[PDB]
Amino acid sequence: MSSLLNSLLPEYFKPKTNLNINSSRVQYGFNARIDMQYEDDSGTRKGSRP
Amino acid sequence: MSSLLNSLLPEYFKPKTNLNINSSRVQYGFNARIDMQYEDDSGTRKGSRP
Repeated sequence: MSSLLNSLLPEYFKPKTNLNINSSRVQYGFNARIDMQYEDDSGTRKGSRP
Repeated sequence: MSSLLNSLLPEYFKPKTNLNINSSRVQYGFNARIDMQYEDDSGTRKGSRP
C-alpha cells in the first residue's frame, strides 16, 4: 500500500524521483538550529549551533 | 558656627562624644554593598561585594 507508507514521511520532506545510490551505507537525517542556554546564580551562558 | 557645619554631615552618620585618636593619619569613609553586572551577546556575569 503506497498510500499508508507515504503518510509516514515528514511534512518538510519534499522527495524527487531519482536517487543515485553508489554505496552500502546511507546516513539519512535532518539539519536543525539548536539555541542552548545555561542559567546559574553567577549568570547566563548562551550558545547556538546553526 | 556649629549649626551650618553640622548640616554638612551625612544622614546615616550618628556621631558619639569621645574619639580616641592615637596616630597622625585617619581613613574616614563608609562600607557599601555594590551589585555589579556585565551583560554581553554570549551571556550575563553577575558579581556582589558585600
